[PDB]
Amino acid sequence: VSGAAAAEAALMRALYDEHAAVLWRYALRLTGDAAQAEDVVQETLLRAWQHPEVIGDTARPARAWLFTVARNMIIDERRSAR
Amino acid sequence: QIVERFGFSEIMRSTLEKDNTVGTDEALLDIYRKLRPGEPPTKESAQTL
RNA sequence: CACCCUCGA
DNA sequence: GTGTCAGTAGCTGTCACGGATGC
DNA sequence: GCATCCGTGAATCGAGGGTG
Repeated sequence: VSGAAAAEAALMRALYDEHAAVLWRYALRLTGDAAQAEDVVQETLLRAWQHPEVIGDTARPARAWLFTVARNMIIDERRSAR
Repeated sequence: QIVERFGFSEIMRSTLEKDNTVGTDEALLDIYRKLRPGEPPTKESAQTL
């Protein structure tokens, strides 16, 4: 039924509220740029939504999985971009 | 005890009166949500910082 | 050229 | 592909003034 | 109906030197 297509949203909006405002700070310290951090956060959380094999085991740290996603994306930008 | 220390001044009495929330575990979360907004407020997460 | 510094009437 | 805590620096050491903004 | 707070503005020309 439709309640499930709504449960997807209410599942994301329930991890945003607990992890986006903290993931932002990670990418901030690593970039010193709140604008990129703002971008990186959405990029990461989109991947998270795209990779449900991580949040399903609620009892396991998702935040810990997210930090590495971002930390990798930043350096991907820090390749020979100089 | 706050009234005990700062009672000689009417301005502090009026501050404690005009206060919004009372309770050791209430003002703490108030501080947390004004200092680090957008995060879930845990009693110990605020007690730590 | 963006900023920065020091200076002159 | 990613997976145990995992979390800004910097900063207020300017001021006068008018009017939309807001309690 | 009114105090707060937001946004605006604040001299002119000129020399050299450094870094991102």
